[PDB]
Amino acid sequence: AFTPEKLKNAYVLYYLAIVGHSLSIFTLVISLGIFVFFRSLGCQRVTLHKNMFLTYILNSMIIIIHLVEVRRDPVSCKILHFFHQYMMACNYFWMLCEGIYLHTLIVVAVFTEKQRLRWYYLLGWGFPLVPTTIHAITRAVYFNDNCWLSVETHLLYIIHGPVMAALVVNFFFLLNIVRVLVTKMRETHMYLKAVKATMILVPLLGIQFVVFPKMLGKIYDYVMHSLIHFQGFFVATIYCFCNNEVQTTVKRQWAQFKIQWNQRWG
Amino acid sequence: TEDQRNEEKAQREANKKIEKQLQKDKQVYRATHRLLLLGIFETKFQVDKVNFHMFDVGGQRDERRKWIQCFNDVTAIIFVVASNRLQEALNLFKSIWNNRWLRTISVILFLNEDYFPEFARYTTPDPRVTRAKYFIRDEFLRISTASGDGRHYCYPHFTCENIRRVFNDCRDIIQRMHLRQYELL
Amino acid sequence: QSELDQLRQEAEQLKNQIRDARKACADATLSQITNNIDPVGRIQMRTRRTLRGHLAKIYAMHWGTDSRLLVSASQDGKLIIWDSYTTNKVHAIPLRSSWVMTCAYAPSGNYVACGGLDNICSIYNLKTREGNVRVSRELAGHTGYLSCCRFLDDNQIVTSSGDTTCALWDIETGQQTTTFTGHTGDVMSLSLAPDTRLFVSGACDASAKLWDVREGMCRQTFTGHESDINAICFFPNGNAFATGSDDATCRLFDLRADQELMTYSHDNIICGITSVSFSKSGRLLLAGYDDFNCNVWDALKADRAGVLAGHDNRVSCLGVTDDGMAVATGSWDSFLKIWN
Amino acid sequence: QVQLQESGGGLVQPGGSLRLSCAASGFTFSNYKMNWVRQAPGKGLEWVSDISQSGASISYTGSVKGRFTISRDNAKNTLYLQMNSLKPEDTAVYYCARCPAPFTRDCFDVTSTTYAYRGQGTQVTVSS
Amino acid sequence: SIAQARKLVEQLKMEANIDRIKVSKAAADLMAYCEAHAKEDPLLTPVPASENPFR
Repeated sequence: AFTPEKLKNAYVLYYLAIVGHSLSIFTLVISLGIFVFFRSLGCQRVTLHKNMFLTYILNSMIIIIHLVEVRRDPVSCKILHFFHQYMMACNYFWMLCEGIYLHTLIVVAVFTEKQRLRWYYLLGWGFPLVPTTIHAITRAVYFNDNCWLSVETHLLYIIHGPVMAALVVNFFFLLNIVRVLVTKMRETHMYLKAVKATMILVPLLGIQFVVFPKMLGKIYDYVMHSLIHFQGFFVATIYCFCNNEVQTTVKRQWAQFKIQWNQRWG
Repeated sequence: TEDQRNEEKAQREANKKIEKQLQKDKQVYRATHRLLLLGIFETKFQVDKVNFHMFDVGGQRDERRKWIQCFNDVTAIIFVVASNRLQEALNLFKSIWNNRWLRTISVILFLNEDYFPEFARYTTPDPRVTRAKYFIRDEFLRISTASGDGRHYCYPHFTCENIRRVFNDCRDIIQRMHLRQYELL
Repeated sequence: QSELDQLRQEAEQLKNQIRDARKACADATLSQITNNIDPVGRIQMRTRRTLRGHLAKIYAMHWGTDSRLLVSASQDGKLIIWDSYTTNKVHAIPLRSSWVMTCAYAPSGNYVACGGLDNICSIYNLKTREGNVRVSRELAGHTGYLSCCRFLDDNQIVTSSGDTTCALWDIETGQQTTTFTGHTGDVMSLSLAPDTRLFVSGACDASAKLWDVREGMCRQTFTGHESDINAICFFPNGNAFATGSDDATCRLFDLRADQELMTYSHDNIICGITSVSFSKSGRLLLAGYDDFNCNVWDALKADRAGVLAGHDNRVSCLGVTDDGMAVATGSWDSFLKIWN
Repeated sequence: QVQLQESGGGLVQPGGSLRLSCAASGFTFSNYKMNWVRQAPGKGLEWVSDISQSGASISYTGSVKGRFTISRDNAKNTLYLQMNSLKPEDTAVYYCARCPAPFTRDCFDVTSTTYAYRGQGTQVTVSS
Repeated sequence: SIAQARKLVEQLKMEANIDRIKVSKAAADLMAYCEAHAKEDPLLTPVPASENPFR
């Protein structure tokens, strides 16, 4: 009954992956559509969120075609595998990059000296490539498994080690943001309600993997897969929809369309 | 078409040179945080390489209700008050508090008894000066807590070199606006 | 003090006689005789082009008599001279003070004037055949803030103030030729007659009053409003004018009939008006509200002729060209969109 | 035309009581916010007490707390102030003042000079 | 301040001795001016986009 067990978890998990990334692409492409359309909403924060949403779109599409397709071509499987590893690397490094943007902006460089965007762009689109080229080319020469590289417990530092170290850096950055928020809500006149709403509101910048990581393994895998696959859905819905400026802009321009459209009616 | 192309070739350089000038000036403009004080006039200065363009309203008349709506881009409204100057200052702080445009703009207060029977009824949390100034301080807190706007909060201070005190307080304002911009606060 | 009070009682009985004269001319209304007319219907205007490049809120605009160029203020301290047809910033003037309330453009098409909260009316020059733009003269005669400037010519320019005094300036000397008093508030705005002989100015006192430029005296005072009057615009023939208010009402007054003709308001509207202006014929009253839209009113039937809701943030000054070809609305969102 | 006329006033004894009646004429009184302001002898104008648009929310100066009361009647289109155990220092010209904005919560009408929307002032004077 | 309100009287007197016409006289002229140039006002009647310079 063991291959029925791996059958149930594997096929249910696969359909969960398709519905998660597909619906995440649905909501997040609607979010990127309204952010790219509404230029008054467009700010320095919004450009970095725009690149981040682009990384979620590319990463989700590549993982979708990797799942749907897969042993036919070693060159195509290898190249496609490199593209997926690079897009994934860029995604994790760029949500790190949002982490140092927010932390630097609120508490380190609070007075908004400059955009400093070039350094951030170089960190996000320049630095992930070097672990992927070293891992893909170098590990390709070492030649464990060119198509999948599936079972390598060690020697995966070359790509994954910077990603996990980067997320740990994002973790104690998040701890710094929480301590400055609670020391600037105690003086309001400790608000566990607000630190709970924000402590669950924020971790989509990358904190889940650092924090929480046979029956227990199955349930833990279920919750983790549910989180990672619907992560882009989550960042689109709470980082897009609950924004007061965004809901104000879509209700206002929606109202303008209704009144102008009403004029169109007669 | 020689006149039309010469006109466009004029506007090519004129538009690119002027838009380039504005692009250069915009980075300088964002680098200034403006403060309004009430209580030749314009003064812009440097605190930790931070540019503050401050306006004094001493060249205006007593009527205030239509030049204060020009100040909804300011970062902080400074009140320099003293000792019936007090009760009309509480009138003024309430009047700018409940204003339909200025609900987002914060306020910093500075201070630099026979009208109040509540003065003797106060409990302290020169001691007569101490109970007086904390009575006034709590009294100003009564309008902010009574309204409950939530977007802007009154920032009292005292005297007995204010510019570092107002710079650090302004830093608190910038942090709260930037922080709540992520829908956190 | 008996003689003072009895003299005020005689002032009260003949101003009561003034009110009796107003009832004496009040035989009909505007709406009854304009009842038998066909309204314009739903009229649609869409943004033809948007003018981008201001860094902060636009407090003013003024057209040109050539109808081509338009001048816009801003909060940042840059009055930028625009071309409407080819959307190109023809000039850009750095101001001496940050806050400016108004701008004007010469009917000759040779000068621009900023009027700011710094109590100075400053005049800039365009026709400098040597080089760039300069200050011809700055004017200083109020103890209050400036509110609105208009030109008579290249030599004498009329300014209102928050110092309760419309004034008439001459550029050659830098002194007030005449000083208009009779108000008790911030004089908010003013519009000239089409023959430029006379001008009318609103106030704080809910009282828009006509002024004669040569005489320097309060000719007649129209009081029918409920709060401070924000902006007025003169009717194109030279016989009436419409006033914005703060109680969400537009009123057009007649200079000769001396009283209210119509009230433009709905109960669903509780927001103050910022600027009004007429079209070329005078049939349309373009009123810009704080509901982030400018309603279009028929002059004769008092219905929403159209609703124009392009802007993000509230409006500051809308204007109509002298030929009547396009309407441009400034706003508090750093973008002004010409309409047609 | 927004004209405010106020009856009442006159001479009161120390410890006396008196009523001041303000009539509002020329505007839709149901929309606005009312307040009374004093002119002390040889001093600037001082705010006293206000009411909401409904008449439910009332504020005061600390010195007038508990002794003076104000109420509006929209059908009678008027505002009243009543005194209870008046004080001889209070000899003042009382103005009946309107806040300038419709449907608002703030007022800017303690200005001594040139504020339009106020009455003429009953010379409330206290005997010896 | 007891003297300055006396000066208001003569400006009110000048506003008393003015010539008024009836509303039916005035508003019929405003109807005449609005009906006069409604052909030439390009806002209520739109101009075709070929010669409409703001297209």
